[PDB]
Amino acid sequence: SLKIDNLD
Amino acid sequence: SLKIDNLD
Amino acid sequence: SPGIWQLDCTHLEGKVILVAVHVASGYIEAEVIPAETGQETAYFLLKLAGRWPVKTVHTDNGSNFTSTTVKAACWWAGIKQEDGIPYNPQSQGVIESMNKELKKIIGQVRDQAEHLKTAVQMAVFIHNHKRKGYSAGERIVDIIATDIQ
Amino acid sequence: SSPGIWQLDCTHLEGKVILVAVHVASGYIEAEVIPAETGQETAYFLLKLAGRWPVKTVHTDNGSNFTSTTVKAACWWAGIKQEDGIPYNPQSQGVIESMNKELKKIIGQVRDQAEHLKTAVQMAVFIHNHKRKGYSAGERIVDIIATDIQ
Ligand SMILES: [Cl-]
Ligand SMILES: [Cl-]
Ligand SMILES: [Cl-]
Repeated sequence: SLKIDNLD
Repeated sequence: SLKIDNLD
Repeated sequence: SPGIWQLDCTHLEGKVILVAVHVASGYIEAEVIPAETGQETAYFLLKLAGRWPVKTVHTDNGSNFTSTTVKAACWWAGIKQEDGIPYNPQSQGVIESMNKELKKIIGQVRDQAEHLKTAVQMAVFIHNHKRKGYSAGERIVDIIATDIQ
Repeated sequence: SSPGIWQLDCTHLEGKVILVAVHVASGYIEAEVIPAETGQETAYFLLKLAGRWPVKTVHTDNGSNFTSTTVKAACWWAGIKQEDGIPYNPQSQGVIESMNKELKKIIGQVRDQAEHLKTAVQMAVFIHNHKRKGYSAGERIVDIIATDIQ
């Protein structure tokens, strides 16, 4: 999802 | 429960 | 004093951020929990005292001061549990200002993290590395090393 | 054995995973219990560690955490050089094994004082780090980094 903790 | 993390 | 820490509890996004500040350096550790309970506070203090030489903790309110679980953790880990009464009125102000700083930091990183707990650890990292000249993480290491010697 | 070097180590107990970071020059440790080792859990753990100590290099515990792009993204974020954990020094292999066996021994000594394994692990981190063998590991890490700051 484009987050450091959720790259997806 | 007598335990440090559950005094019950 | 090298061993003295202050607990502080602040709210964001319907959740609770529990913070321990090392008073002499301003260095902090923090975690996100769904609500402040004596069991969460006790576990947080056990974590803190295994990582730094925690001699005294000023608790953040009367419920954690009273809590027998918190007192049991402070017994286990060799911590003197004290109240957090600001006999020095400066103490109220300093904590309020740190909560406002941390919240500011958290807003600056918030979009980089899906979960609030990540944003809070990014804020701990920025807070502890910030040069004001030394950082809080440098100051805490210097203070305790001086004390060990 | 420079002040900023840490090693990750993953061990199992009670159907659960204990992730450990060791500061190689002092033996000081931080640890947490997780249900399984995933790159997201390892990445979060390293972000925690690097906000609390000046972490320059981490030798990862296996090739999946070395490969994990989430672990690489946390190491990028926190300014950490991510390295493999190959024991080019065979001593290194032995020192980890024997720390896992010591931690597990300590966990058995406290296990009955805690309902949850995560409590028992934090009590073992506390005992490990305070044990004088003479300085404790928590004393050695502070001295090492303070000397480096100066
Ligand atoms: Cl696993
Ligand atoms: Cl730091
Ligand atoms: Cl310690």
